[PDB]
Amino acid sequence: IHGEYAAAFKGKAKVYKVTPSNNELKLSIPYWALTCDEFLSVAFGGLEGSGRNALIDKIYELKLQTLKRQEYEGINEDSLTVDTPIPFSIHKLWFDLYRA
Amino acid sequence: STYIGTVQDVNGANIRVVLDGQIGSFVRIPIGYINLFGIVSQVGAGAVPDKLLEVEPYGHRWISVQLVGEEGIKKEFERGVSQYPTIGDKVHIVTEPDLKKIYGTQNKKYISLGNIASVDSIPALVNIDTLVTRHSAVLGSTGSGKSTTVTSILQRISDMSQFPSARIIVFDIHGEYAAAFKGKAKVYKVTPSNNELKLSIPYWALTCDEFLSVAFGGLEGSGRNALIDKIYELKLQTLKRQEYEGINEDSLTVDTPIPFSIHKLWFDLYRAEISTHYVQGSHSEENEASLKVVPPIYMPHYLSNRGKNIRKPLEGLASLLKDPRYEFLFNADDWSVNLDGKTNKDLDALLETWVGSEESISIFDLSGMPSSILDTLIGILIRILYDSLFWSRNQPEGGRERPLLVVLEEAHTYLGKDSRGIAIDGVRKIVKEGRKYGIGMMLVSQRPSEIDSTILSQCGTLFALRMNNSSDRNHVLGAVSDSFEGLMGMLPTLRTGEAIIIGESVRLPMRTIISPPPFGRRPDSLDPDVTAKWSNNRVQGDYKEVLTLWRQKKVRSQRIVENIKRLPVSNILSIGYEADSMTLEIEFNHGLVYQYYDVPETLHTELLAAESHGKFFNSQIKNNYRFSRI
Ligand SMILES: Nc1ncnc2c1ncn2[C@@H]1O[C@H](COP(=O)(O)OP(=O)(O)OP(O)(O)=S)[C@@H](O)[C@H]1O
Repeated sequence: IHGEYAAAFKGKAKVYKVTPSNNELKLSIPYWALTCDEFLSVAFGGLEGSGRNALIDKIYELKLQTLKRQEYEGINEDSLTVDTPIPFSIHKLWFDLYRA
Repeated sequence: STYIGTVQDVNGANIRVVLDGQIGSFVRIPIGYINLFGIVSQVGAGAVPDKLLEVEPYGHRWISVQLVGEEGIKKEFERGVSQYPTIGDKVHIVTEPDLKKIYGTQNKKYISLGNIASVDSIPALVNIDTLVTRHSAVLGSTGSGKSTTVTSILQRISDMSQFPSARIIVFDIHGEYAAAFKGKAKVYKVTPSNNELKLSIPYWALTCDEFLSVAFGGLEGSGRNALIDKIYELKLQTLKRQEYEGINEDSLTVDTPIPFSIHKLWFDLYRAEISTHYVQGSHSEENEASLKVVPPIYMPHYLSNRGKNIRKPLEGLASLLKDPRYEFLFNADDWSVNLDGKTNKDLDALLETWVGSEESISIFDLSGMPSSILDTLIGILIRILYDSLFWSRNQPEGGRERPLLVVLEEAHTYLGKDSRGIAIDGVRKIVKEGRKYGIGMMLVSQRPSEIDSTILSQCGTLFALRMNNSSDRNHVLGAVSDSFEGLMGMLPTLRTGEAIIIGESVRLPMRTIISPPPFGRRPDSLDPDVTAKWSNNRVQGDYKEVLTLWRQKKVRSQRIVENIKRLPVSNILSIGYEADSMTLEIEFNHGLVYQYYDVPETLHTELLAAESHGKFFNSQIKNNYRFSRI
């Protein structure tokens, strides 16, 4: 967490971080690679009422819309649960829900 | 004639002797006709009396006599002494005949398990009825005998010639005991194998509380009562449709095991929570606008008025029915409950499989079990058996005419002084009341300090292996019914394997070396070997599959071969091969079966003619082809 090991391994490590460098890649944690409970906690800081209830309905819709629109082997409309890491657009979620 | 010293000053109990022998060794003191044996744990260095030391602080040749028992009139050796040693008595070393007779017995009830340290020729006899009635436990350091001793006990006690109708059960979390009993024991696991059944616990074999304590986390609202209400009609509805003997509507209790389909409840319960209502205020299901879980879509919101704030558990429960890790519970293959609630069988077969099998041992390896709900399940397994034997004590298959012996692995994580689970309450109940129902108890744990103080004390006999930490020793040393200052000062230095047996299951507490079981019959756990599995050179892994398995929640690839035959031959046992798909099947010891893919059969012929198995297989197959082990 202090980022004090990258100096030890000159060319034996693959150091990831926030600020990209000449040869050190940038740590990337795809936001759609998260389970439903964790995603709500990281972004919204914790919803309890209808908002927590409503968002999941929106997440379910989008991950359904992507599946009908693209092929993922094995997953169907019955085998799909909200925490299957299938990509969806956060921008569409915020924009549509907020615009409406 | 190793004369050491003779008594010269008797002051009631703290005798004194003037002089002219292992620590845990008895002593011989003949008095006229009766021989006195006991543990003189104080001799020499610590035995020198502080009072007289000022005269000669340079020697330690004093012994204080306080016996354990006396030899009868040519009959036997029994605890207590009718007289105490006096002036003129001389102490010798005990002899082999004395050891034979002191530990010897004419009673067939006892059983020989281990051997004494002095001369292994002596067999260590231990009661079997006390062992199964007065309860017991095994303690020791993580590097001590522990699991190697318990297997020896169960293997000796489970001998068919002497006990053709033994009946015991074992709980293992690492699955480390199956290998010791290759084909002598019924071993059930979650991930089934070729010769292993499914360790299945029908969820409807639970009381309302236990069921509410696994799939809901302890709902504490008005909605909680509704589930108890909701299950009641479902369990009531099944009673009307299918007739069961002995129970009617009047005496129905929500905690009685009557079959019900958990599928129906959620589909009915959740559906009534969200749905469009054609007529405002109409809660009937006919105003809304089954084989598969897929719920039909509905128009946007009115909302059904028959619902509550249990929306989160409902969506929480549905998830628990999806993942295959719980398939042992909610999708019991034969005990799968249909839509109408009628199952294929009843629990009698389940009990028959668990305990009614002709084999003595029953093993439930829980390694693959999720660790979050392990404790809850343990309480479930103890509870069900008791009510099976408590209501069948008079019947000829109960615990009175066929006593049980439940064995628990690493109990100390479930007998916490402040534990609030179901295992401790279930275990405590057996200890208090299982006595007269023929239900024993053996506990295994590497850290008794966490075990509840009350629960540990009532244990009959304790097998005390080596203990290093000073916290556990004192805790055990305080819960010993018949303990000796000569035998318990040695606990933290016992060599591996050997244990100490103390309690009411033996005439005397003795330090025995439990006999190791035959090689090839030992408790083994097949954990990955990093040193061997990292030493091999790199391979271009194909991570595209690792994602599909993770997404699909499966563990088997689509590229597996099932109907390939095998023929018997480092220690290669069996091998297959197929030119149709160039798939090679290989089998080694311990049931390990790989399948190396994309392999020409030219090597197959070479391997058969190589006649150099073990040293030649690794030459061109170990790290040269893609394999998906099975
Ligand atoms: N009678 C014995 N003679 C020689 N070695 C023994 C004997 N008993 C045990 N051992 C050795 O010491 C090891 C102790 O480890 P285990 O037998 O696996 O027991 P444990 O690990 O303490 O208990 P768990 O339930 O597996 S954590 C054994 O694997 C043996 O190598």
